[PDB]
Amino acid sequence: PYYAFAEPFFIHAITHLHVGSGSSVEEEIALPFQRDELGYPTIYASSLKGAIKSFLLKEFPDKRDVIYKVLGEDENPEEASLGTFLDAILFAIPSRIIEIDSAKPYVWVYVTTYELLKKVKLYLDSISQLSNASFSNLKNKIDTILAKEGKNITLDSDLKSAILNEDFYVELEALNNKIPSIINAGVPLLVLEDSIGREVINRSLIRVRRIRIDRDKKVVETGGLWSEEYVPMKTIFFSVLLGKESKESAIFASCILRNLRYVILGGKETIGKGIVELRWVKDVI
Amino acid sequence: PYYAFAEPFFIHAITHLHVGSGSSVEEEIALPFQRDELGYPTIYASSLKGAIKSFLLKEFPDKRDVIYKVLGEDENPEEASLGTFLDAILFAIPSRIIEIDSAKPYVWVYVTTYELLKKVKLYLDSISQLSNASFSNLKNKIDTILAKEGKNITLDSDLKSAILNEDFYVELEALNNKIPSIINAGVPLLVLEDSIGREVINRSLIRVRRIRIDRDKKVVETGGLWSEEYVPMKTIFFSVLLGKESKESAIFASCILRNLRYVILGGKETIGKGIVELRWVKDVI
Amino acid sequence: KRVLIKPLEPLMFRSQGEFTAAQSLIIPRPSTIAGMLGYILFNKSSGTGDWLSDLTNLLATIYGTFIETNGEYLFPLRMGNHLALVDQQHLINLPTLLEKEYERREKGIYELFYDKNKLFQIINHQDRIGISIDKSTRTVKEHYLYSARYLAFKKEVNYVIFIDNDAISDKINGKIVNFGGENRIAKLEVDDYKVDTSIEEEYYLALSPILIPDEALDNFLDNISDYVAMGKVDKISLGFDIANTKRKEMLTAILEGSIVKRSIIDFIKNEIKNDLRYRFSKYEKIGYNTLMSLCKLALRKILS
Amino acid sequence: LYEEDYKLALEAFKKVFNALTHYGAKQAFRSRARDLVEEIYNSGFIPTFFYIISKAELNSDSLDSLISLFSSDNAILRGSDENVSYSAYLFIILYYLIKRGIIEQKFLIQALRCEKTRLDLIDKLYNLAPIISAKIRTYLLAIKRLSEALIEAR
Amino acid sequence: YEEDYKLALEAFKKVFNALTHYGAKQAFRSRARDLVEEIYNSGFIPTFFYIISKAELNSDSLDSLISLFSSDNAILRGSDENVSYSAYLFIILYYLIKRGIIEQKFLIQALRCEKTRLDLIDKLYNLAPIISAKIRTYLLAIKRLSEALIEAR
Amino acid sequence: STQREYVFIPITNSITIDVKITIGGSDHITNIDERGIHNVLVITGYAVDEKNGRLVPTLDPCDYVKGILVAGTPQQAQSNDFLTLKLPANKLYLIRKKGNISDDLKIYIPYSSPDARNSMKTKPVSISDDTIVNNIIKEVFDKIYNITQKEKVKIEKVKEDIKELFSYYALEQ
Amino acid sequence: STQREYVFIPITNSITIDVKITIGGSDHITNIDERGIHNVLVITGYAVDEKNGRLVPTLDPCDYVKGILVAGTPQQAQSNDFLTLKLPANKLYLIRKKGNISDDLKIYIPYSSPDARNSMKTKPVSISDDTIVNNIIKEVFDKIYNITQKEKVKIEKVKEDIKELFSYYALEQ
Amino acid sequence: STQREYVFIPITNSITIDVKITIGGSDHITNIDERGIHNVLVITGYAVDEKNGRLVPTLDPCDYVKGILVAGTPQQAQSNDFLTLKLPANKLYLIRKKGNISDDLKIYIPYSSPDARNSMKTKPVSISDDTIVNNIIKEVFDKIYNITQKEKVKIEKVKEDIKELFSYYALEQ
Repeated sequence: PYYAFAEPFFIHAITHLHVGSGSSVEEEIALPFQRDELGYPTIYASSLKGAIKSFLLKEFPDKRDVIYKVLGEDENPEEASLGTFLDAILFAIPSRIIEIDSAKPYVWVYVTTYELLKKVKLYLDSISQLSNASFSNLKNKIDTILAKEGKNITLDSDLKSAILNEDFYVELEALNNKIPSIINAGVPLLVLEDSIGREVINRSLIRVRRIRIDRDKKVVETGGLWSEEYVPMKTIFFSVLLGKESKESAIFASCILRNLRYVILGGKETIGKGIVELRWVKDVI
Repeated sequence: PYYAFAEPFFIHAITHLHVGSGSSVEEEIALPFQRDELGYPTIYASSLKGAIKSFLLKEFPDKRDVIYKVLGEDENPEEASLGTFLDAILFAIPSRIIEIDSAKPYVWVYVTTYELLKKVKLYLDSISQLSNASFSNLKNKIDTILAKEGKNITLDSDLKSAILNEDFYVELEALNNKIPSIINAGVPLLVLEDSIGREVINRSLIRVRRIRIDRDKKVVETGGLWSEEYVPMKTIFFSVLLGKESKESAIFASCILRNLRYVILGGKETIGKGIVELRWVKDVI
Repeated sequence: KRVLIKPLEPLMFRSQGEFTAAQSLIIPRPSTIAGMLGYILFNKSSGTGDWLSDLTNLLATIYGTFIETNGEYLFPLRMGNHLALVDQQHLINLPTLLEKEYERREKGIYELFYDKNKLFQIINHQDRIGISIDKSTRTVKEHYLYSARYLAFKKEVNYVIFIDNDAISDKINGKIVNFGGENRIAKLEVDDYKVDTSIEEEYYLALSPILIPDEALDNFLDNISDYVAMGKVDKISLGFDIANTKRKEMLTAILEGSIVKRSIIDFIKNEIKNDLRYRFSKYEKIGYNTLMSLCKLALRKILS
Repeated sequence: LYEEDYKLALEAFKKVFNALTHYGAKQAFRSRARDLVEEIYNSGFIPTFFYIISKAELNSDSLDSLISLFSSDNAILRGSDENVSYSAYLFIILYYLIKRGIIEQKFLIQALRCEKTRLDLIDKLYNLAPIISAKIRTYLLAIKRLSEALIEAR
Repeated sequence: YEEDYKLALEAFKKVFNALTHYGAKQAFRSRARDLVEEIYNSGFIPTFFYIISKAELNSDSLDSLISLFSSDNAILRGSDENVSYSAYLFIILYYLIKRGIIEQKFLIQALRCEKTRLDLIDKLYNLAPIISAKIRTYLLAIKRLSEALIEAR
Repeated sequence: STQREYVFIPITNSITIDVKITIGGSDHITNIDERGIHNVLVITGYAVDEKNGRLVPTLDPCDYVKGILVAGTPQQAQSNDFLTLKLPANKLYLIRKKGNISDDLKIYIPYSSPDARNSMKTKPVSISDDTIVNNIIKEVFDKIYNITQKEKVKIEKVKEDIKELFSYYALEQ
Repeated sequence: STQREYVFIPITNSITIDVKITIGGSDHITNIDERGIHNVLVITGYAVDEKNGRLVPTLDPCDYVKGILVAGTPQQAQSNDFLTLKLPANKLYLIRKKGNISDDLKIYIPYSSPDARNSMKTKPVSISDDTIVNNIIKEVFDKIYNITQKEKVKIEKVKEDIKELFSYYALEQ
Repeated sequence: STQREYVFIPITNSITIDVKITIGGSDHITNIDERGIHNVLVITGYAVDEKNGRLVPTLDPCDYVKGILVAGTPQQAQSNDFLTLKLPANKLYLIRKKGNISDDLKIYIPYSSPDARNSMKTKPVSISDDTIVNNIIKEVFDKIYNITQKEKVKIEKVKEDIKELFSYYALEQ
């Protein structure tokens, strides 16, 4: 095992979260969210690591040496970190839904695409070889889902038809109902074909105009107008925390990670963005 | 001959990759990727050798003598390495695609140029007459492709038109024959003319800004701003391992490389960069 | 007969010390080609402290190196600190241009070395920096940061040599060899090719470094115009011997790509006693004193 | 690559900048240039194009002024600064489509003259919307920067 | 990709050809600018009732309206206001036949028999929550086309 | 239990008499489906005896023999001279894997006395003269694979692999 | 010099013969490239007057006429009322462009003075009446493109388009 | 025995008709193999004499003109003006040499009288004006190479090859 411990976790957004990768060449008015290689939102593991590390260094002020061993020193480093974060893969995003007719309707649903689940499969397969970990349960669920890659499906529900984000009609096929839930909320999960999924997900993002106002005269200050992109509340990302054997990794994994529940990612935290719940796949599944 | 056998393999990026090079202010990117000679991303043979050597020394701490004498002993330099890697050549980089009135609506495709395929065919020709390394079908596909040089070519014959990386409109045509897929991925491969291909590929790279934040006041530290280039997930590099006849090479190639699938390449592994899958072209195709 | 050395990847032919990056030569010296060929043909029984004796025994007369880009043939040409690759169609009028008039001289030669120069269309200089990491800290091991300027190829390039013996030209075909410096790779391929020999022209092109016997150094130098019309004269090391793990020698040489006058031949023929005559005959056997005619592709050794 | 687009944008801006004779129309077009590219790349090209033509007051006189701009360089746009600025921006987009072989110039000039073929123009533009939006961003941003640089802030 | 704009294009094509007198076109333009905001505020069913009340569904105009679904040579006759409300009604019904909300055979068999338009209104009342969400962009495109192409008084 | 025997692939033909039951169970790892061969085991450190080719155990890691693993009892006239060993299906050097195996399985190997009255100087031996594979296919690949010529019609591609995917080291003794 | 002739495509029976060239050479701009008709010419402001059908000119841009352009010289009963003229193959409003242009041309068009005893009441006429395309297949697409049935096995393709790729304003009176 | 003949290729328009035996046999020296024009003879001491273009023989080796070699004799109205010759394919040196020549062939070069009226104001000319390549390819590059448009299709490359390779020297008048 190249890695002592391997814990995948989910990144349920409690509030809207805004991770940066700031203005592009063209849209100098926008502050966009961090994007994946194939266009979906993502959280770079550098942002994950920085935020979680800054959080741990205050929440556990007495285990600071364990944290500096596993997540790297920062005063004068004399060796590499023993811990790695993978980039957060978008796992499921909430979308407003208008269900035609079925059992008592929902007003929102979780939307995912086959490409996202394929990236989750890649993460899980790669770390099941670099570790003694084996997530055969999550992997079996994801492969049962990826078996039906052509058709837009829905999990443990029928719905047979829907309008997503009040712009996209989808026809849904109930998979088999034998596959139990994954992110076990009450809401269903739609696995969309990626062409329509890209549009649905892009609509489920949040673009917000913001301004700055003169204090004395309550008028917009010259230039104070811009746009920002938020990931909505309830959005679920997927990542893995990996560690090499240290006896500080055992402490980190059995003490720090078992008591790490809410952290604060990304920016604009003073306007309430960034609160996040971690879920540690090894127990939520 | 003193290079008796050759092992062609593929390098699939599981996560983003950053094999760094000389950081300097001439490229609007503080930490650029290793450029080949045509501006394409490449992995130097020394980086491959060192990374795979470290990985093998960690994973098989008993075969350490075989590994030392095939990939070059460090503490006793008196004997050349029986094994040698060629520079990894970019074989295909993923690109975001917008279909235009086509049959199979894809969201991303693999993009190549004719320069890259010429270099791949060079590597393949130079090792095909080793009496075990045969792989005729692969270079036959490459030659059928190279005949059509000059035209933006698609392998899976359904696109006829597309917009690549949201910015480049190209028209595609089939290959007058199905040309069975090079890789077994269910994603079409696009061999582009070199002038437009360089633009599509250079746009397929990830350019990230990174910062250093003071732990106390969540302000950015003075001077902690820089940019890095990554090579996206799903990116494919092509390289060859050449081995001399000695018998430790035989046992190396027997049970060191058969149990070698995932490996860490490049730097920034604590940010989860560098997880790579090695596909040997002696079993797949 | 003819051997094409096709580099599979950027190459490194380290020259003039290591002390930003260490620079690579354009055309590898004949010692490198001879050493690669001897590495192929080696047998671990003929060892002797004379590296070039055991090397002359392993092969036959090798004729100097030039460039085959895409059917075209490029040849080195230097004016003094100015290397270039030109196609022979621009070497024809060169002697005429040599003692041509002054402003015409500079017009022609600087049009040759700049616009007719096909070097940069062919060659890129690729700096590569490597480091070493200690296997327990995972941070750069101290003092291990090296750099080297490799020789990358924009288009497919071959190095062309001609070997006389045809027996080795069977167990040289299709060999993958460790050509050059830091563990780089090239493929050899052998083909029957027709090349004239030993034409009696006035101006030859040094395809390889013409060595100087260190006895006529003062003689050859104090009247230099009598032998080289244009090119460079430099003290070069002869490389590194694999058997004894040392540098080889240092000799003044006429760097490849120089324009030599016919007189030089007789000069070299008059300043060698039997001992160093045999020595430099060996040197020429492994490929140092190769001349080509500005007329056409016709080679000849100076002594042999 | 889209580097000729800066030359194209310079000349198209010179056209519409001389065509708008009222300075208030210049400032209106400035606001259009700064709003409509944002909206094109946030809502899509087709919604924003419908919005532009609804605001352009495409009557035969204005359309003739447009065509004269396509040809004369002495033409002049009239009609209610809001409308004239939306029509100037319509001309910006159409001028790009003409000078880049996306739309045949004769078919366009036919569309701006007859009436049955205006819907044909809109339908063709509809089928070319992904291509147009992909290809015109550099040009439209150049237009935006030119309008911010040359027309005084109101 | 916004195909409701293409649907609006073809529907607007049909009704822009079926209105001979220019006053009818200008009346349709006023209808288009008003009724979309009305269906936003008031819902689909009240606006639909208002529309069919001001449309004068006689078998004559009903037949011209049915023929519009096929001919592209049909004409809408009546007063300018009447034909404008009938044109907007055809717009809505065209959107409903497309997008498969209502089978075309049912729609035609209802527009023929007076004892079946009531069943039509009943089905539309049952489906109104879906229609209200679906048709917003289509009607906004209709309005944009109207104020772009038809001149005003 | 589930049991297999390893049958060699030489350019000599004494091979078809090495098994009794064709299928036995319902699990054959070495299966061919429209691309080429799969799950062929490659033993190392053994040397063939082509005159009744039986893999003599040598010590040279460079020496290897590539053959297929098939379920069946070996000749029912063996288990006194064959090499019988059960191994947990994960430490087995097999190339061109397609699917995971049953985590443990018993293997029968053609064997012999080393014959230490003749210097075992092996020799790299290919399979050429495609007539010499032409016959053994209709000899071995029909009594082991009925599925060929009822699912395999591109037999040329089951030629273009045994042409070079099957080599070994022989002893010419 | 190379010169072309424009054969208007109306509904009525003016399309029997107007030519002195049937094939002559090989260069026609209109082609049938397995997908319908390419390089179709459009004249604007003109209207067919199918009574002795030859394009009557108007000054209304909505008035137009579509037709296919071929090389020849018309029936040699003309030069009295035809507007032969030289265009550099680019100034002509050509639709459905597949090939390129020769950069210089000179065409002949069936012209007629507008006989100004009538108000030119032009109205659109769409090609329909499936038994009329059945004869347009022969009267022009064989007396010119007898290429019909030579490589066009999908005639029922190139009838869908003519049913919609042509239309014209006619005096209708 | 075989005879060949030199065709000089300047941008000059003095090429109209000089050759009648264009193929004559079946083999001609120069060729084009999908990577440019092969066997382009350089000749030194000669230059173009633009007035009804031919090759003045001057006495400067700096002066050189490139051309092609084709089978036959030109028009049999000359050899009072041309410098017909025979060489063993060894003293003429071309580029792109592919096959060993037949060790002896004849040559027909257009020769010009010296006729020193004024000094020969020699100038260098590199091929420009793509239109001249486009009319000379129809002129000669096809009348000799009937192979063209049959075997060779990379036409823009044999345009790309002469504009920067093919050069000659001139007299300014």
